[PDB]
Amino acid sequence: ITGTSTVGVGRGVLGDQKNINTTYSTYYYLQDNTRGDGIFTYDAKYRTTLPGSLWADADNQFFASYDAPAVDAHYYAGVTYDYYKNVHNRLSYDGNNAAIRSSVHYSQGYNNAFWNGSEMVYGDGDGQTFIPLSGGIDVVAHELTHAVTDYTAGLIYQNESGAINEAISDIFGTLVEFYANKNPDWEIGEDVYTPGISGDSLRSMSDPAKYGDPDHYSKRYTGTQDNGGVHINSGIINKAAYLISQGGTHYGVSVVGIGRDKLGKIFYRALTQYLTPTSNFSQLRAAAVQSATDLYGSTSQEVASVKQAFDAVGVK
Ligand SMILES: [Ca+2]
Ligand SMILES: [Ca+2]
Ligand SMILES: [Ca+2]
Ligand SMILES: [Cl-]
Ligand SMILES: [Cl-]
Ligand SMILES: [Cl-]
Ligand SMILES: [Cl-]
Ligand SMILES: [Cl-]
Ligand SMILES: [Cl-]
Ligand SMILES: [Cl-]
Ligand SMILES: [Cl-]
Ligand SMILES: [Zn+2]
Repeated sequence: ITGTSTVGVGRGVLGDQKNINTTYSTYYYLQDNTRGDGIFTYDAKYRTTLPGSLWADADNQFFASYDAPAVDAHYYAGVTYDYYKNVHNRLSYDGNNAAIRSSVHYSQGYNNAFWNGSEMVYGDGDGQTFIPLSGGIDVVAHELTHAVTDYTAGLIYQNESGAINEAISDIFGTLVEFYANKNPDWEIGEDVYTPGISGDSLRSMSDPAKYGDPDHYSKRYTGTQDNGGVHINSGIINKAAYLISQGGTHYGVSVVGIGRDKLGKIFYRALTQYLTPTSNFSQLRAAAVQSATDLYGSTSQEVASVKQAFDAVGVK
């Protein structure tokens, strides 16, 4: 909507207060004009029609329970936009400042979130498995990263290419979480998963096998569930990424960590310059070796650690 740029205040799903960029024209809208062509957050109103209504508010204060998921979808989209722009000089998902749209209150008791090819969509959870899924900066960033992958590598959502697609989303979800720096970790979805159980999460990057995901190529899933296991076999790549950043010895193979920034640079470069729609894990390893060679040189520690991390997870 055409209007003037304002600044509202609200509370997110985890009860924290934050400022949101809004747009005023009779009502105050969840339209952030300060980032690219805009960040727009919508109310799906417990239905499944998308995007639903551009979120409107009478007074620019967003402290109602109903408001909280919209607040976090809006705010965390902004944080993720800032990560891509400040850290990787990428302007929105398409690199040309595309508008970023999100819908909250999607369906009733919907325990999930997704990128639908055009926008982010967030369930409220049923209240036991999940609370509103936009509550998780790692979740928001995971979903927006699917948009980045769409416009870049274009990794097909099935089998190895699909597990790469997933891992990139978990990788950058986590690196966004670290960038925002509120109790960040190498787990996925902890802020919104199982409110009655502490310390669990949906997936683990540091130890995928904690939730039954493989941490070695030998353990890859080859059935048909989950599009050939895209959220399962992502464990192999997430563990490689974790190793590259943090270091560690995994089935006897020792990896010297090179830190998060370098992880991010290497996988961003691979994503945007070397991966293709049909890339497999072996192709990821080479892309990641080339990206590191490009950035740090053939004989660098960074290249050596990329290779160690892929050896450790059984990917040659
Ligand atoms: Ca209000
Ligand atoms: Ca996390
Ligand atoms: Ca929990
Ligand atoms: Cl919050
Ligand atoms: Cl997903
Ligand atoms: Cl934050
Ligand atoms: Cl398990
Ligand atoms: Cl399934
Ligand atoms: Cl650390
Ligand atoms: Cl770092
Ligand atoms: Cl190699
Ligand atoms: Zn995903």
